[PDB]
Amino acid sequence: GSMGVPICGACRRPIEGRVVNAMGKQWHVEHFVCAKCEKPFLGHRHYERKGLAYCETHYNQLFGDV
Ligand SMILES: [Zn+2]
Ligand SMILES: [Zn+2]
Repeated sequence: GSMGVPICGACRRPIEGRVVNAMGKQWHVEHFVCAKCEKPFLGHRHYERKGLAYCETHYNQLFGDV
């Protein structure tokens, strides 16, 4: 009877549908958002920076590998 459920690092709640593995954790596909505007990537692409998510523009606005 070992555990068997991811937990959204956003609300620390047991996820149960589609999980997002980021920050070396798990996030509700609905709570995984940019770390600057909070825009969830339900079905979009996200960007990571310093260990934090960022939209395509905020990530870049924040850095953009440049
Ligand atoms: Zn969550
Ligand atoms: Zn953003």
